[PDB]
Amino acid sequence: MIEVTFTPYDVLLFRESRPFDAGSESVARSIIPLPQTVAGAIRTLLFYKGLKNCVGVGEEEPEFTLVGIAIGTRIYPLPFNIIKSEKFYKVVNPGRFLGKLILPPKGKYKSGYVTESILEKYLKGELKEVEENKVIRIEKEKRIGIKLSREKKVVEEGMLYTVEFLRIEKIYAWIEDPGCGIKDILSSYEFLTLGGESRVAFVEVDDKTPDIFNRELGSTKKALFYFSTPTIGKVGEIVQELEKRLNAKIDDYLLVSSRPTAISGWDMHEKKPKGTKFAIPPGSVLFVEFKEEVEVPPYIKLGKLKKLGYGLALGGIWE
RNA sequence: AUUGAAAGUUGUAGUAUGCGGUCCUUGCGGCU
Ligand SMILES: [Mg+2]
Repeated sequence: MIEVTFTPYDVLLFRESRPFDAGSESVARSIIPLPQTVAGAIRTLLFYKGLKNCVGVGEEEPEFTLVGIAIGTRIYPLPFNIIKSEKFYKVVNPGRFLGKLILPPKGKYKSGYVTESILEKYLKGELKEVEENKVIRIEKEKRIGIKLSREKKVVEEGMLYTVEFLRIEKIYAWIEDPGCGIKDILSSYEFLTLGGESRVAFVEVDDKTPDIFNRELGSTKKALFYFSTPTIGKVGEIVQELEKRLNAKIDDYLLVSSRPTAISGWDMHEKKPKGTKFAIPPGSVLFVEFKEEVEVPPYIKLGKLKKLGYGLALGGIWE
């Protein structure tokens, strides 16, 4: 597995799906980067390097597989079963009622990010709570710009716009290369355009598997699956897929989640927006009670568009 | 082949208008 590290020179824009044309709708608000955007940046580099075989021009997916992405300062969205109570974010474990897994009422969820070490303790079921100071928020930087007339140096009519950028220190991407020679091509490049407004990020590439993908969790009936990237597909099909890949049937499951992630994007091949897809948002947790004990995998890919970085679930246990 | 491409928060704008360092005060006492 190859590990790509993107270091933004300054700011990044991963624009939400909304009109953003000069002289009209003029507000661009960034979201947390979707893995397909990172995949697109890599595919575009290969598209220009002449490796159009691995790109998948006009195709939904490339030949290579983007395992997933993570932002860094490496941090992850607070699991949705972690609820803020006073100055602490408390882990809420599944309960049972009428023979069904439920999450007991303990307050509303508040968004935020935690370090990889805090997530690791969570996945091992050893995390009780997190002090509110260790819960990170992503910094935004709002910039307001204009367009000037060529000669008179005054603002052209209606040419004012606003961008809410993200201030991100690092983005990590992991790629499985079936022999396209991506590691060599990425090594030849120092930087690439990532997201909107022609912002660039420095590129480093190392041949390594992150330790979080190599954890030994043991065997249990009570496994959980933390989605680190958006996961596309019906919950039923995802659970069924999970049953097949682990060769074990499920007694019951509970999806703790939030607002669905709206995913469209821009088709650079056809020069028009991509079709809207809906996904289980990062930070969502699928609690599963298998009928038999399973060896909980450190990570597992689920749902549609796996090669674009979607459906990266991190294994964990609960009691 | 990335909700992507493209867009100078710029142009005009005097820290200025009014305002007394003035009022009260014996170079004197006779001492060292
Ligand atoms: Mg632009």
